[PDB]
This record gives sequence, C-alpha cells and structure tokens, in this order.
Amino acid sequence: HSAQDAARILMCHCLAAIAMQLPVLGDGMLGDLMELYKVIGRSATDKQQELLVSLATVIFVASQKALSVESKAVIKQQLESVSNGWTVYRIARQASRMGNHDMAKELYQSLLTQVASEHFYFWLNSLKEFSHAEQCLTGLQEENYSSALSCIAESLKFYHKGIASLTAASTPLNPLSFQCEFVKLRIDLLQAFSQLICTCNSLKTSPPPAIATTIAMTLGNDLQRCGRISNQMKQSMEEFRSLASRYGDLYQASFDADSATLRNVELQQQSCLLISHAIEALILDPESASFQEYGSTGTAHADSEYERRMMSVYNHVLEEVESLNRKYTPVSYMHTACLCNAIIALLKVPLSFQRYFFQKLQSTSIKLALSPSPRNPAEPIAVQNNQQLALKVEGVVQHGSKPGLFRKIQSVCLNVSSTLQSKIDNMTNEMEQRVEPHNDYFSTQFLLNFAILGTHNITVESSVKDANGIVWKTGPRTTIFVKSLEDPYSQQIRLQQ
Amino acid sequence: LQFVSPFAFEAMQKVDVVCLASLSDPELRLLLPCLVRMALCAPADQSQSWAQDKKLILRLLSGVEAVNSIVALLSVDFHALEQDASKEQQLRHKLQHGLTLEFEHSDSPRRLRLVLSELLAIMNKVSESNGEFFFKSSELFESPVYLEEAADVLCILQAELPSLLPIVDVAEALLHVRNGAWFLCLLVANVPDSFNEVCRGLIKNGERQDEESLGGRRRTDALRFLCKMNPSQALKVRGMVVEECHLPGLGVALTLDHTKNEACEDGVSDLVCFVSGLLLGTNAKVRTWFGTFIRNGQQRKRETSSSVLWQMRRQLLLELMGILPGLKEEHVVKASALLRLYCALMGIAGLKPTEEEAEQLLQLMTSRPPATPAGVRFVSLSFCMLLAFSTLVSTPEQEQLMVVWLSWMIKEEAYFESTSGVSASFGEMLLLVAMYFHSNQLSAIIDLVCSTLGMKIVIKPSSLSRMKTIFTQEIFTEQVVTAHAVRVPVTSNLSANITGFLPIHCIYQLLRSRSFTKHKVSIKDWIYRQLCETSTPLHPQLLPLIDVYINSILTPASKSNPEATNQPVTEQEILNIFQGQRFSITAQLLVLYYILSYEEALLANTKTLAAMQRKPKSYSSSLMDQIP
Amino acid sequence: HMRLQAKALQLIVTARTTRGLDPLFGMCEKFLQEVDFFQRYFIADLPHLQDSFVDKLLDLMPRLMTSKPAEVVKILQTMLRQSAFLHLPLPEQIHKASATIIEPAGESDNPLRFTSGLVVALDVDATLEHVQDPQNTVKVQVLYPDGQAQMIHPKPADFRNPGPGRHRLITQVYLSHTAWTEACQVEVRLLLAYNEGTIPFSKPVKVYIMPKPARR
Repeated sequence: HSAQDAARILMCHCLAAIAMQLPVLGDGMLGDLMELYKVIGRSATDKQQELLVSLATVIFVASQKALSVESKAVIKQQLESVSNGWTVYRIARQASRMGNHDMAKELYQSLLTQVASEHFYFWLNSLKEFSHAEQCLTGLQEENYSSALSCIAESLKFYHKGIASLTAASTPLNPLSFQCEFVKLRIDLLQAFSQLICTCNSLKTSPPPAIATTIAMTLGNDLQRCGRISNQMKQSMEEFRSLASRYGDLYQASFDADSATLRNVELQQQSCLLISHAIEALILDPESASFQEYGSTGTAHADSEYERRMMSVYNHVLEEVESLNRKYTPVSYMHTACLCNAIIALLKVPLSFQRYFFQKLQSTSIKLALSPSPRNPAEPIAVQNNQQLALKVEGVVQHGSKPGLFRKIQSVCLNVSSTLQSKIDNMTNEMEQRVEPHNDYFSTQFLLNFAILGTHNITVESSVKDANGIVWKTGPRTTIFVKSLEDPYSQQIRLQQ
Repeated sequence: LQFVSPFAFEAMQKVDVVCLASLSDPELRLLLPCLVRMALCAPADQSQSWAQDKKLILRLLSGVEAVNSIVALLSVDFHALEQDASKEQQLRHKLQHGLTLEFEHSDSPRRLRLVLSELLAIMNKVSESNGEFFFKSSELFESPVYLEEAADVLCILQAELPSLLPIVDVAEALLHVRNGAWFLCLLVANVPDSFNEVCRGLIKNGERQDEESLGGRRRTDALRFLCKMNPSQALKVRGMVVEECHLPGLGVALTLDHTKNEACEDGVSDLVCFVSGLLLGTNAKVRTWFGTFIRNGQQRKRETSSSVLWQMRRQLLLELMGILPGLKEEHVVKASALLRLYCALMGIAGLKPTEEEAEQLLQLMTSRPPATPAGVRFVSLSFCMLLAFSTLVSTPEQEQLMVVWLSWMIKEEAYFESTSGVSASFGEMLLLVAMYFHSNQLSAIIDLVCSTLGMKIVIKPSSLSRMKTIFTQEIFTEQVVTAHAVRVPVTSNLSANITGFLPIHCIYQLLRSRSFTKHKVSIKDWIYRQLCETSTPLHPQLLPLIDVYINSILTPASKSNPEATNQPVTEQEILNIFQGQRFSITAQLLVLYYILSYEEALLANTKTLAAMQRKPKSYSSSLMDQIP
Repeated sequence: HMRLQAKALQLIVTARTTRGLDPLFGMCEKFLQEVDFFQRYFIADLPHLQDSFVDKLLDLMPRLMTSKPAEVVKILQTMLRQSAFLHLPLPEQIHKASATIIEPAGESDNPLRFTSGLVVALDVDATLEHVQDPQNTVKVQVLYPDGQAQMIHPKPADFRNPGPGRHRLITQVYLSHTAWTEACQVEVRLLLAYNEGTIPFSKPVKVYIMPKPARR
C-alpha cells in the first residue's frame, strides 16, 4: 500500500518468487492485491506498464483455482487505463504460464484483431485455442466417468485446430519445433487417456462372456480369468510406454531451454510412465512385479507449485496401487476404479506452458558441413569398392546468444553409419568418435569400408555432450549418397573364378 | 438404410443406461446384440450400481422378438465351431438353394457355419490379394430383407471368436462386400472402444495417393460414415491421416465436414488453417505428398463436382467472396492469409486457376487497404504475388487495372510509410525492384520475391520479361526512381548486421551514374540523415558511398552541363554532430572522414574546379579547429 | 575401501533402476562376496578403519546376509548416507608416472606413404618418468581411423635407463591397412596395464598415413 509505484515492481517480484514455494502464501490474500491493482490507472503514468504486468503475475500466482469478478475488473482496468498490445500480451503470457487459462482465452481473443503479418495472427490463434481447450478441460468432476470422456473429447476437438494453426505459423525462420512437438505429444497423451478410459469402461461390456465361452473359466488358457479387455490392456500399455519414450526424444532434443522447461518435460514423462506402471503392475501379473515403493518420497524439494501438486498426485496413486496389488484377481473388479481415479487426478491439474515455449534464449547449433568428395546434386559418388573411403566430416558450432548461458558444449560425439540403399541391412560400418571442439571448429577423419555393388546411404549424427555428461541428441543429421563400382579387371577375375 | 445415430453411439460408449431408454426403437433394433449380450452374460463387474444398470437394461429389453432368436444363437456351442473353422482354414490354406435361402431355412448353428465360412473365405482372398482391391458378391450380404439378422449374427460371431476373428482383419475383409460400410458401422457401434483401432487399421491398410480407385472410394466413404457416426472424435482421424500420409481426399473431406459443423465467421476458416499448415508446414514429406494430390486432381481434366478437390476450391472461393468488398479494416489480415494460401496453391502445387478465380484474385490484389501496418504487409504480398504470377494477368483489362493500381501506389509509397509509421519494407522493395529491372537482375528479382513471400517457388524469367516493358517504360522511369530514392526512409541502426541488399546499395549505384544531379534532386538531405543514424560496427558500403558522394560534389555529371553539382553539407549542420554527446561514436567518425577527404579533394582535383569557376565553400578555421 | 564404496553406489543405483528380484539378488550376492573378500584380505588395519563405511557394514553384516536384497539395498543407501569420511595419510616423497612422446612429432603434414597391404614402421620414442617396472607395464596403443585399436607390447630391450627413475623407450610400431583414398590420422598413445584393464597416461599423437594401391 505505501510503496510509491517505484519500489512496487521490485516488491511484487519478491512476492511472486516467495509465493512460488508455498500455497498458503497466496491463497488467502486475494482481495487486497486487487485493491492495489484497481488504483493503478490513477497513481502513476510514467511506467504504468511494468507494475501492471507485475501485479498481473502476482494476482495470477495467488489465484489457485480460477478468477471471480476480479477478472472482469482486471479486464476493464486494462481497457480504460493505457494498455499496450505488448503489455496485454505479457499479461496473457503470464496467465497461461501460471495455469489460469480462463483469462488467457479472453485476452488472446482481444489480441487476435491486431498485428500485421499472418505469422503472428496464426500463432495468437493457436495459443487462444490451446488456452480455451485447457479451460474446457478444467471443468472436470471428481469420480464421474461419464462427463470425463465428453470433456476430454471436446478439449481434443480444440487442440486439433490449435495444432493446425500452429503448424501453419511455422516458417523457414524460427520453425516452432519444441512448441509444435510438445503440444502434439500432449494431444497424443490425452488420446491415450481417452482410449484407456473407454477400455476400462467397456470392461463391463460383456468381457467375461468371451473367455468363458472360448474356454472353461477355471484354469483359463487366454489368461488368469481371461477377458477380451486383456488385449486392449496390452495395447494401451505398449502405447503409453512408447509415448513415454517420445517425451524422452523431445527432452534429449531440446538442449536449449532453462532448468524449468526440462523439469516440466521430465514431469510429463513421469506421469506417462506412472500410468504405464500402474496398468502393468495392477492388471497384468502383479506377483511378477512384486516391487515395493521403498524409496525416499515426498521430500519438499520441488521448484514450483505445479511440480508439488503433481508429486502429490503421484504419491496418492502409488499408495493406492500398492495397497490394491493382491486384493482381487486380475479380473479387474475395482482396478478400473483406481485407474479412472488416477486419470481424473492427472487431468485435474490443468497445465503450464513453460518458458522455452515462449521466447527462446541461448541459441546454439552445429553446422556440420562434411567435406567428402563433394557431390553437387544428389548424384551418388564413386569408390572402386576394393580400397576404402575417407569422409573428412567438418563441423563448426555457432552461438547466437551468450555462449554458455546454461549448458556449454564439451564434446561432439559424431556417429557415422551406412546402409545399403537397394535391398542387419549392412550396418557393418557403424562407428563413432568423440571430437572435442578446441576453439569453435572440429574436423574428424572417418573411414568407411564397404564392398557391395549397390548404392549406399551415409548418415552422420552429432549428439553433442555437455559438462555433466548427457546425450543431448541434436545435430542436422545430414546424409550423403555414395555409389559403388568395381574394376572390370576384378569383374572378369570373379567371372572366370 | 439407416446408420446408428451418433447420440446412440455416444450413449453406448458412455454406457448411459438412461440415454438408452431415450433411444428410439430402430436404434435399439440395430444395437440389440451388444445389449442382449450385456443383459444375459455373467457380469464381469459385480457392483450394485452395475446391477441396477442391468435392471434398467432388462426394463428396456422388452418389445423385441429377435431377442429369442439371439438367445438361440448364443445357445449353440462354440468350441466345436471354432475347431471346425480352424480345420477348414487349414484345408483352405492347403447347395441347391441360394446362400440367402440356406441362411433362412437352416437353423442357427447352420447360419453360424455359413456366415463364418464366407467371412473366412473373404479374409483369405484379401490376404492373397497382395494389396489389390477387388469385389466379392454374396446374395446373403446383398439381400436388403435379411440385412438386419445377418448383421446381428455377425456381431455375435465377432464377440464370441476374438482370436479367430480379429476385429481389424474383419473390418478390412468386410470392406470388399457391397454394403461393407453399413456392416462396419453396425459392428463398430456394437463394440465402442475398438473404434479408434479400426480407424488406425483402415488408414494403415489404405493406399497412398489414389482417390479414384474403387477401393479408395469405398474406403474413404466407410471412414466418412464412421466420422459421421462419431463427430466428436472426427478430427482424430484427420490427425491420423495427416501422420500416415494416405488418402488426402479423406483428409480434406473430414475438414469440410467439420467446417460445415462449426460456424465462426469472425476468424479464418479451419479449412484455410489446415491447408496453409500442410503446404507451408515445416515438414517435407507431407508437403510433397499433398502436392502430388493436387497435381493428380488438376491433371484429372474431368469436371466432377463431387470431387473433394473441387469442393475445397469452391469453399475457398466462397470464403474469398465474403472478404472481397476500399477494403474494410479488420479484413486485412484475413485477406493476407488467403492471398498467401493461393500463392502457395499456384506456385508450390501448380494449381491452375479458372478465369473467375483469376478475376477475383485480381480484384482483391488491386483492392486499396488502409495505411496501417497490416495494410503495408498486405500490399507487399499483393505486389509480390503479381510479380510472381504474371499469368494471373492476361487480358488488357487486367493489365490496365494493374497499371492503374501501381500508379496509385507510387504516389503513396513513402506516404504509406509515414502513415503506417513503420519503415516501408515495400517502399524500399519497390526501389529495389525498379533498379533490378533496369539493370536486368531477374535472378535477384526472383530471389527477393521468394524471400518476401516466405515460400521458395519457381518462376520463369520470361514471365517477368513481359512485365519489364510495363515496368521500366511508363510506370517507373529514371526520374521516377530518382523521386523515390530521396524520399525512401533511411535504414535504422545500420551496421554490418543488417544483411541483404539495403537502400544504401541503391543510393550508391544511382550516385555512380550521377542521376541525382541530372534530375535536380538534393541528396545531402538524405546522406546526412543516414550518417547521423549509423551505429557500430560499420556497414561495408558507407565509405565507398561517401567517396562517390564527394566525387560528385566536385566533378560534374557532363561537360556540356558544368552546373551539375550536389550541394555539400552545411558547416552549421556539421557543428551539431561534434557539439560535445547525443550522437554515437561511428556517427562522427564518418563525418570527420568526409570533411577531411573533401578538404583534400578540393586541392587534388582543383583543375576542373578552376575550369568551372564554381569554387565551393572551403570550411572555416572556426570549424576546422573546433573539430577534435 | 573407496573402491568398495563405489561398488556399493553402483549396486544401489542399479537396484533403483531395476525391479527384477532375481537380478537384484544376484547383484546383492556379488556385492556381499566382495565385502567378505575385502575383510578377509585386509584383515589388518580394520581397527584403524574406525567408524568407516566398511567398518559398520562388517559389524552389521550377518543380518544383511539373512535379509532379502530388497531391504538390503535400502540399508546400503542409508548406510552410505550416514557414512563418514576417512582420513588419508600423506606419504613420504612420491611422484606420479608420466610419459612424453617425442618422436613422431605428429605435426608433419607430409603423410607416410606405402603400398596397400604392406607395412610401414613408425619410430616411437618416449620418456617415462617415475615408473616401477616399466618393461612389464607400458604398452603402445595404435588407434586406426576406422575404430580398431591394436595393442603392442614393446620388447624388454626397448627400455634404456639413462638416469634414476627416468627411462627412455625406443621402438618400432608396425602399421598397415588396405588402400585409402586420402591421408588419414593414426593415433599413437602410451598405455599402462595392471593386474585386467588399462589407463591412458600420455598425450595422443597423430600420424599421417597413406596406403596407395599396388602398382605395375
């Protein structure tokens, strides 16, 4: 109250940083912050913008669940007070970042009728659709399987428009790789959830009839108390594991985000792997798993309320599943209930689009212009087939921003492989070298041996590696085609022999 | 025929017993097998809520005579039938009455044996077809009268023989029967969860780039019926088809249905969003595959409006009509997107447009927008599109309209810049294009248009050669490019960073030829404002620019006209830069270089200056010593 | 003792990642065997190893043998958490071995050329400082470009001894391979073996090699 609009920005930054840890630090102080917010338009004019955005961040942080009339009051405050398009964009960004998706859709709608170039219009529309889908998802009811499927289907009906728009927004410049891929895998996750919920609901869809009719129920050959749902449970378990590994691909491909987006992605992978483990250890052989969750759990080390809530949900699911491991037969009497409750819990915490999604920093890349016998077109290159080939893979690492903001490249693990174009598919020549870039530049001599007539594909993969030691799969992954021919002297020798 | 209602399907999926009551009689008749199996078979889950649901199912069960028939069907033992089917299948690997009449007269187990044999024969035929689509005829499946019970028994077989009758295999084999779409719809409706799995199986087993084969038509129609059965999950099929790169016709058809379902005129059409994404999406395989689809569609000369391609083209044209009216304000961005989309369709896909399409495109491109940033961008795309596709303009009418539009622009090029406030990217672009034309850099023109449009498309040089006459002969002459050059805004924060071809290059080129003095235009007013603005590092052009500028200030353009001489900067103007520190470091170093070089050149080339008797202002010692 | 500590850490992480009861039990049994072997072998100095990881582990060993591995791993975890830091005694004057490859220099861009299939001899000259039993340990390793590493034991006569604990190694290393289109880099390094495994203790050098195919 007593800060004269100069120290207020600093104090609000401090408060947001503090509230990022404990929720009771934000839950009960809702009204007073808005009392501060409402008087902004008149108490200053020189730098209204910065304190406006700061107050928006703090209010969103405090607001855990949703926004009341305070919402429309914020909207008007922006409308009457000087409110730059850039400013409203930043408030919308912070809203989306903290999860209060309800405000995001409204603000981005106002934005849409702005901007000049189509790229930004498409990007804004995509973000609006994403936020609206998240808002629709938030309206979930605890323990009611009927509404869950409809809500999920609707939110997916919106993510698809979102993906279309976002894919359109891309350009040769700043092709939104992480943004697009992360959201696409998010739709994949939700589709997996929809399929799983449908399967468990169909459990009652005359499943027992199949197994008993096919074979005697006692000592069931298809499975222990076999049922048609066993095949679908195998299918979805496999799909969930595959999705989990696809997050692995995204994570080991980013390499650029801060230590926040990475933790978020790891968290999503943890959720996926959790559903997989639950379905596998509860529906499939439970005695085979027979693994106890005997590890340190629940230590308050999380860096965000979002992470804390997810860790709480995980612990709830584990403490339920451990108890319910052996109680019933695999017939899945109440196991469906546990699965459904886990799904509802997982969807309850809405989302948080993390920084790397918005605004990219520490731009690093590998040029990797190999210099074999150069091939202007894709015309394959020749080698007598009896001697050898040498590549001379040349690579230079280029930093746009502060070279080492978070992770500094330590080594480049060039991996070269060949395959037979016309057909272990001829991976005899598959090798790797860990060249350290001394200044910015690294060359590597690679030798490829091969004695087959057909063409060959040569693939080189970069796989940068940082100080701590991680794969961090990146790199252009360039290819070169190489022809193979033999001297007629040897041709006649082989013919005669 | 009657398909399963989408409401019925969603009710079955949600096992909403109350909604089952709301369902009308024919829907229940279609859905009987699953319902009766549910009511009679031993309950897998034994919850009291499920028991009450079962009571409700029983409440609904009455009113159907076929219930008894289905009970009889279930009565038949299945182990013996399964082993018999396995033996018959192994043999296959190694009746006076028609099939319909046999199905009728014979009892339930005989019906099972007949239908099972027929389906397995169809399955074997499909397995051996090696991907070749065919047709198989069976009066049983072609009998409208016996359709209902045929489907009923088929559902029971599928439910009871999972291993023998995989659902996806049954679906793909069933594709080949006359009413396979209807059987498939009913079968999937019977078992909800398998809906997405069947969708995946069909799309995977479909062809890549054929929408004219009978198999392609049947498959796409079956999937369309499935989507109509489950609208909520339709777009999942769209994403699946985009990923797998099969059946682009189906891919676009789903979008057409969805855009019909949703009515939001405020934003751009989801059709536009989707097609723009596919063509301009960063991916490459999808881009090439979709281009192949467009190529085949256009090469199909026959004009059939049922074609998805033609439906899509009609939809795009109609969407453009609403936009086309000057031009309204909020429509600028939306018009830009459609402009780029058609640019892609002609260029990166070779979509030959019809005459009315060309007329509408010409109208939009010549439309006057407001002088906002969006208007600047839209006019830029319009002019670039006209640059690229000369075939859009063929008749003298469009020629004259285009010339009129360009003439209207040239008076507003820098006026547009000032009104919008932003640097006129097109304002410098027009200067660049004019210079490139006059000096015959058509390759550079192509390079510029590709960059500005954001898509690398191929252009025939003769197309631009035709317009060269339109461009260099009447609309843009030497004294018109001279008029533009001085009024073009100066490049901000110039450095070596800003790469490309900046207006400094063009100014330097013009000064090389000495057009400014020939057509009596002051240039110091521009050079000085640029030098006040440069920053660090230094752009590699400034020094040659200054050299040529001072060489012009001294030497005349032509001997016959000694009066040709640019005015040197004023000493009072020079003072301001060195007064100090409002300016940069490289700001005043360039000016110091210029003044020193000028004092030197006065003495160096004093012979021609003495010949002219136009001795210029040698700067005062007051400035020369105040300079640090 | 520190090596045993590292073994315990490896075991704990592997058990953390793997849930298979049989692999868990196998690894646990191997680790317990390792602990027993250690205590038998260094029966002495155990009293000096006060409040050490190994000390408390051995003190609590029998119940560890009785218990199932699933809890043994948690016990080992907490055990390391609460383990202490041993005091390393500083010795008298010592030195760390060190090799310096003087020839070939390796910076000569001119490649060594030879016909395909035959061999070329690379003179290897090195100085080894403060090494015990150089002749039975040091070994020259040649890494060809294609990823194959050849180990070469030098003769016991290759090691001159000009001065105290400062030996010279002079030898020939035989290189060969089929025909290469262009010059490549063969890496030469000096390895130290132990009694099982090897440790690089020298700066790798690069030599340009060019096998041309046979003539007429």
